[PDB]
Amino acid sequence: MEDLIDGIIFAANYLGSTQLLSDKTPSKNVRMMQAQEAVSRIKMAQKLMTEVDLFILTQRIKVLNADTQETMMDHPLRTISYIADIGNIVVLMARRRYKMICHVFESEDAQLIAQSIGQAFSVAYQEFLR
Amino acid sequence: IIFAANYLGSTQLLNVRMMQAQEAVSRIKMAQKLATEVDLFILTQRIKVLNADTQETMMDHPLRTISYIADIGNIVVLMARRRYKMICHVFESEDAQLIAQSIGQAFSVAYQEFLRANGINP
Amino acid sequence: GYENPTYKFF
Amino acid sequence: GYENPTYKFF
Repeated sequence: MEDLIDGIIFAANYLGSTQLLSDKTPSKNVRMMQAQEAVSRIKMAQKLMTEVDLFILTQRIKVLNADTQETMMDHPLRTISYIADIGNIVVLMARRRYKMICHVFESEDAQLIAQSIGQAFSVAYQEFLR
Repeated sequence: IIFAANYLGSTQLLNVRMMQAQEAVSRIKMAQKLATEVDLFILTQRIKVLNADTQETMMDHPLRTISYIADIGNIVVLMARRRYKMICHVFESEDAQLIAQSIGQAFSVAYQEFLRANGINP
Repeated sequence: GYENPTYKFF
Repeated sequence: GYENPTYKFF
C-alpha cells in the first residue's frame, strides 16, 4: 500500500509556469492573489496541455509524464512555499532564482492534491520542530 | 492579474446590494435581447477595464470607489461610485467566478493596507 | 457577492 | 491554499 510517506499519485495536466517577486512570508490573501495571478497569466496564454502524474509525499513534489513516467519535475518539499487549488486548477509556488516559480496544473483532484500537500507540509514542519 | 470578458452594459443607481446587482444583470439582459471584447486588469490599487484590440482604457476605477462585485452565473457585476451616484458595469465572462474571487482578494489586501495607513495593525 | 470594506471609509 | 511553514528557515 502507498501512504503519504511513500508518496501518492494524482492525474493532472500541466498548463505552464510563471514567476513573481514576493516578500518572504506574505499574508494568505496576498498569497492567494499570487496564485490567482499565475492562473491569469496561464489562461491569457491559452487564448492568445499534455497529461502528467503528480507525486506528493512528505519529502518532495514530483511530476512524471503520464505516459513514459520520466521524471519531469522533482522539488524538495523545502523549496515549496505555498500551494493552492483554484477551482480545478492547482498552483505550486517554489523558491530559487525574492523570485518565486509557479507551476500551474489542472485537475479534478485539485482539492485532494492541495489537502495532500498541506498535510505533507504539516508532517515535515513538526519533524523539523522536534 | 488580467482576465478577458465581453463588455455588455451598465446601469446607474443614485441583501439589498445583492438585489441591486441582480436588477443590473436583468436590465442588461433586456438590453441585449432588444438589440465588445475587453480585458480586465485587477490590482490592489485599481480595476482597469480596457478595449481588447485597441488597448485603450475604457474605465479606470480606483479600488476605493468600488464597493460590490458579483458573479451571477457567467456574468459579472462591478459596482462603483461617482458616475450614492454609482454605476454598475455588467460583463459576461468565461471565468466570472474567478474574476469576482480575484477582486475580492484585492479588496482584502487593499483593506489590510487601509488599516495599516490609519495606524491599525491588520 | 463581495463587499469592499474600504469603500464605506471614503 | 496552504503555506509551507518550514520553507522560511531555508
